[PDB]
Amino acid sequence: TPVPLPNSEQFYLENDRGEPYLIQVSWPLHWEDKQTGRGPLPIIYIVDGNALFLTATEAAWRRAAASHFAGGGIIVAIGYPLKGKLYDARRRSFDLTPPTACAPVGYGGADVFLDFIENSVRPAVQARFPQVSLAREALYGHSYGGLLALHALFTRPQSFDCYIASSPSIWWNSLCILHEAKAFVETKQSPSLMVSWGSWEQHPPRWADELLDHYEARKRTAAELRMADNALDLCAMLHGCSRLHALIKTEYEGEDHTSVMSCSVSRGLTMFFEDWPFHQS
Amino acid sequence: PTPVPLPNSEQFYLENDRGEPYLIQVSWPLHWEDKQTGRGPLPIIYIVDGNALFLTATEAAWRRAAASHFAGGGIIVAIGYPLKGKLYDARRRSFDLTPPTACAPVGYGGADVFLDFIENSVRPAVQARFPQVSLAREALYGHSYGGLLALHALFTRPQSFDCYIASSPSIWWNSLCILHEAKAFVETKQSPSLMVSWGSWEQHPPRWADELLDHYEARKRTAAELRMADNALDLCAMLHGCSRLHALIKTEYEGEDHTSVMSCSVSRGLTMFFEDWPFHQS
Repeated sequence: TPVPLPNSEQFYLENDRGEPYLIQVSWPLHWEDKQTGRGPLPIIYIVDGNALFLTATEAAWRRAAASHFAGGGIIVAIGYPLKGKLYDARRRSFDLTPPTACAPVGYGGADVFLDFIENSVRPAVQARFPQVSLAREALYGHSYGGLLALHALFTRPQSFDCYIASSPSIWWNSLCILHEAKAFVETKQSPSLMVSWGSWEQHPPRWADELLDHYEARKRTAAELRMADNALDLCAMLHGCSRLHALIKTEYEGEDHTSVMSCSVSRGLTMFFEDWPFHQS
Repeated sequence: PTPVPLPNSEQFYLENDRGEPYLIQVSWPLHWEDKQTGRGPLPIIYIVDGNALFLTATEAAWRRAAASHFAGGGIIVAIGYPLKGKLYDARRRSFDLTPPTACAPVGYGGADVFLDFIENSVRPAVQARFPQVSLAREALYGHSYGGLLALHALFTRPQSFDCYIASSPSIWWNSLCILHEAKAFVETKQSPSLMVSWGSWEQHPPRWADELLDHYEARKRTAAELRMADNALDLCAMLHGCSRLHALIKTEYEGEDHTSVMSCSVSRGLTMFFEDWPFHQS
């Protein structure tokens, strides 16, 4: 017998270009149905939805037993029609990267995707919960998704209340995203930003029985991606900025680029659902 | 809109030697066409309070497919209860996860019944669903009372599993009665491994925004009584250097509370068991 998923649903939406998206939604587990939810609730939108929906859903459900639980929120995972894999490399390359003059073909569709989230996904989800009003909205993404979250903050800060950038791919075009950050701070209720990374991303330890050639290759890749220091450079630029209410930065000790996803999505939704508004930075 | 399916997974029901029902949820690597793709040795992790952790363990295992240290993954087995609208069965787990003692209240002390169920019913049942798969090694994961179960299994039946993963173990329970078993374990004469973890906010919780001082002091008092970090550190100290334990990995997760640490500990537990085995001698 297959495993049923309670208090959740999925449906397909097409963007204005006719490209399909899998929208997966879940809500607090104790609810008899969607209509039992009344009043203001927070909502989190998670890009690369197929990779993270289940963990976000279940982590949110685990909060019901926690002392600091406030009522929870709605999880929305924005993904792709997939079988046997968690990512759509072609689709996400366009959807999650900002437009640049030097970007290769199939990149630079972040604003098209952000428009799709605001104009199609958000109303579609709102229509599933007519009694519920949206108290606040968070955008979560990891890697290229984290780059998207930062791009959204710097170019359309009013779009979401909270931006959660897990291990953001600042390396993809550091000149681009850091120029956008510089333009953001130098320009005249502010949103909040959570930035995180794993401590093994830039400084990976050697595995047991790992050959030296293989390890030096991993170390060189890690140095080029520069995950921790690019994130710290960005957070330094944003320090003392009036256009940001709070900036929370977190290095997860002992986590790599993949493993940190469990930590960051769980803490991201938990803090957004239970610790809002954040303390002023 | 439709219900959300879970691919490369299944569930079935088994009952213990007392006729009590259990929900067994199983998942396998996402790229597999189905269960028959797997051949040769695979690691397997058994997760108690299965309803609360199956999806996170499943998806975290699937996320490893993109990681550099991926080595084919393994099988996730969540051992839970027939439940609707909640993740825990407080009454059932109170019996199943606590060890027998003379002064334990009614409804506690059924850990050995449950461990027998896992070894004699769950393990063969899972082995039957993957006939071509050899079980290379087996881990037992549990959180809170589940962590107490994992420690009890190590101390009284160390041969049962290769790895024991005790997430925020309730060592405090019944006047620290697990410490008698730990003492008996070290003093008597391939050794298994132990992973112990806890969140840094468990014993030392920070104050919430808009929380009254009286409410916060009550939380600090409860935290001081449970003594999560120091009881775990006290236990690890007596176990370190023991000949009957191959490795002892201890982890304090900074900024995690008793609930939030579950995401971290289950994810790291399965990942290390699947990818970093054998552990270094500790």
